[PDB]
Amino acid sequence: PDVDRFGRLPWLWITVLVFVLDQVSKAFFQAELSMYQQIVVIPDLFSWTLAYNTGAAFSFLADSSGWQRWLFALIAIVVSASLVVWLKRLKKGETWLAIALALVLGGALGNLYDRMVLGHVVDFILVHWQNRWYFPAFNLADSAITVGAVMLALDMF
Amino acid sequence: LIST
Ligand SMILES: CCCCCCCC/C=C\CCCCCCCC(=O)OC[C@H](O)CO
Ligand SMILES: CCCCCCCC/C=C\CCCCCCCC(=O)OC[C@H](O)CO
Ligand SMILES: CCCCCCCC/C=C\CCCCCCCC(=O)OC[C@H](O)CO
Repeated sequence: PDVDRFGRLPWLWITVLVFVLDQVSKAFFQAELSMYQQIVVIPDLFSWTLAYNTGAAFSFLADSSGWQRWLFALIAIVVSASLVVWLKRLKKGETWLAIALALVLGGALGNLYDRMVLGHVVDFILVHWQNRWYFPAFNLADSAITVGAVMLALDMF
Repeated sequence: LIST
């Protein structure tokens, strides 16, 4: 058939599938929510929100701000180029590694588009306990990266 | 790669 011509390349459609769902989700909450406004789904556990991440977690590394936009965007470019080459070498039949590589590739490009087009990354998933603990907001692209990376760790056993 |  014609599937042997491309040779494990069509797995990129999983990566493309993640990018569109990540960008269509960020567009919704950015239009229905004010900044830091909450939509309570569970009165103590789960709520939608809207926050812009400028990389303040690593603000201890420099005497200024704004560099996180360019350094973190540069890292995703290098990692993305290595993944596609790694995916091409993957032999036919290694379904576990193929799906896993395509997951981290999509979530990396989604947040990359944010840092290059916008000045920040859009986060809308606020998980928390009542008031004693608040988990940092994330998005779908972070979910595809975390799930794909877990598959890599549990690969050879 | 992630948001933070
Ligand atoms: C808004 C962003 C939209 C995102 C989409 C932009 C348009 C992409 C079109 C062509 C490039 C395809 C990139 C993925 C290539 C997959 C590998 C492939 O082409 O597979 C061969 C065969 O067609 C499979 O059966
Ligand atoms: C399946 C689709 C995969 C998607 C792959 C990820 C998308 C690539 C990232 C950006 C493209 C647009 C590049 C825009 C160029 C920005 C130029 C710049 O450096 O920033 C200018 C800034 O606005 C100062 O005015
Ligand atoms: C293969 C099936 C598709 C798999 C993909 C959809 C699966 C979504 C379900 C559970 C993922 C749980 C995600 C939880 C990740 C939270 C950790 C995180 O996102 O990181 C935070 C970020 O670093 C702060 O900036």
